[PDB]
Amino acid sequence: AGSIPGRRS
Amino acid sequence: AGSIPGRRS
Amino acid sequence: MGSMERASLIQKAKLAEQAERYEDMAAFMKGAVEKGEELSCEERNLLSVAYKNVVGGQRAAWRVLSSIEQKSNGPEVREYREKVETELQGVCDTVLGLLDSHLIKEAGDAESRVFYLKMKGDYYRYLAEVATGDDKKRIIDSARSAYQEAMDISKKEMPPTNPIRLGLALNFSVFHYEIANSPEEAISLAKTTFDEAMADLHTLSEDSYKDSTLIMQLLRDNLTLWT
Amino acid sequence: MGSMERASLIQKAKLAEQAERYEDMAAFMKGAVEKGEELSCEERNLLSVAYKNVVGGQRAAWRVLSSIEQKSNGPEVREYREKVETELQGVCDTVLGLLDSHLIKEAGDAESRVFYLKMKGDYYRYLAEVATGDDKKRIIDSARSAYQEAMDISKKEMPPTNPIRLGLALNFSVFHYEIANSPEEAISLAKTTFDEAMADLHTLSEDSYKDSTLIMQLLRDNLTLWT
Ligand SMILES: *Cc1ccc(S(=O)(=O)N2CCOc3ccc(F)cc32)cc1
Ligand SMILES: *Cc1ccc(S(=O)(=O)N2CCOc3ccc(F)cc32)cc1
Ligand SMILES: [Cl-]
Ligand SMILES: [Cl-]
Ligand SMILES: [Mg+2]
Ligand SMILES: [Mg+2]
Repeated sequence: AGSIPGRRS
Repeated sequence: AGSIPGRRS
Repeated sequence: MGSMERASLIQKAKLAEQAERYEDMAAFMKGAVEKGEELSCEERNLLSVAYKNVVGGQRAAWRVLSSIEQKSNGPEVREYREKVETELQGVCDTVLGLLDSHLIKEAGDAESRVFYLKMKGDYYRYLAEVATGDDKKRIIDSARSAYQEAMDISKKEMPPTNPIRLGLALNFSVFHYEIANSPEEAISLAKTTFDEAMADLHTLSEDSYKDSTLIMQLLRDNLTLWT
Repeated sequence: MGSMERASLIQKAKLAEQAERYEDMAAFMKGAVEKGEELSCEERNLLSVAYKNVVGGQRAAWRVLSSIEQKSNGPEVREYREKVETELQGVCDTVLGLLDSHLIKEAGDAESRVFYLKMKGDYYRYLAEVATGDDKKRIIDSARSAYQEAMDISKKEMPPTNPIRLGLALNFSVFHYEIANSPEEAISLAKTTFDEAMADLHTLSEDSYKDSTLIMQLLRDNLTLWT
């Protein structure tokens, strides 16, 4: 599914 | 303001 | 792209658009133009979409950097704005070079010739957005001249609802407002274009009506912002 | 970038992020790493953001093209998918090369070493997404090994709410589900991570709580999709 984004947004 | 887009969308 | 078939370049430009790979798209379409044959309606649109998206991203980045630079006033912000600016100018020069060698001179039908002269006006306009001083003057005049020739042909050869004629008027009106310091000319052009198109909608099919009214709404959106 | 100061490269990477120029960002951060000094926390984040955005765009384009190719089954779709795939592999190889020369070997603190080993797992995972056959096997194992070393350090040296530990667990769980064909391992890891973080939230400040709960929600979103 989703992995960690580059920034909190 | 806005110019013409590349596609109708 | 000299070793790739024209038809393969066109096919890959369409794939690149679907994949949102606009730099690739533009490179494929540059290769297609350089084959030396005229472009069909659909191929002209692929060329324009590709470069409009590439230069549109550069313009947005240049505006971010230009804003930071103006607020700041080390060399880094200016150096990086200059780097983006040089890249943008290079893309505009490339497009103008394709139009000059030899798309415009071979374009005899009103639809093709107006399309290319509108592009020429647009890429000189993008150069004018980043130009200063006297360079600005000759660049601004080059945009004006291209748009004016396109307008003259469009008014003689196309109905007032034709989408190319409408988009040309829209962009020339933006030129007047944002580049030429002529907001009244911009408003006048947008109003007269809108009204003349309105009066011709009765002649159109449902699908043509949808196209013409879409661009009329863009003219109206600008008029609402400017008035 | 050898002639630009380290501090100027870092400054320009920050400007590039603001301008959404991620290829530039990545080039500036590659130049900064190649100066040979260790990276601070903030600098590690700039490196990761830059390359995650570049490779993220390549992955999205590869998936569009791979879908078109599978539906089709001339050479153009396969050729263009291959071109995008080679570019993607080249970016992953570049990042892995920075980690191997010499970011990981100089990283002694748990925060830095876990961060870089998580990156190593991620870029081998991106290589595994496009790999076939036996190449796939050794690439998959390389991702697994990097994530496992990062997990072992994180569990010994970081609290269960630490955002790097949480993001590592999130990404390793995605590896299990999407790459390793181990959905039960993926679900187990995400659940145990979420629950152990929940039990440690009471120790955190308001700002740390916000960070930890944000990543816990990402774990929960995956669990909801997978169950
Ligand atoms: C300059 C220009 C104007 C119009 C066209 S189009 O008719 O092919 N087209 C594509 C571009 O965006 C559009 C918006 C609305 C519309 F009705 C048609 C278009 C192409 C170039
Ligand atoms: C791999 C990784 C995990 C966490 C961070 S961070 O703490 O610096 N950060 C930035 C990345 O996205 C985030 C989402 C949510 C959050 F709370 C923090 C972060 C960096 C790298
Ligand atoms: Cl001709
Ligand atoms: Cl060290
Ligand atoms: Mg041929
Ligand atoms: Mg120095």
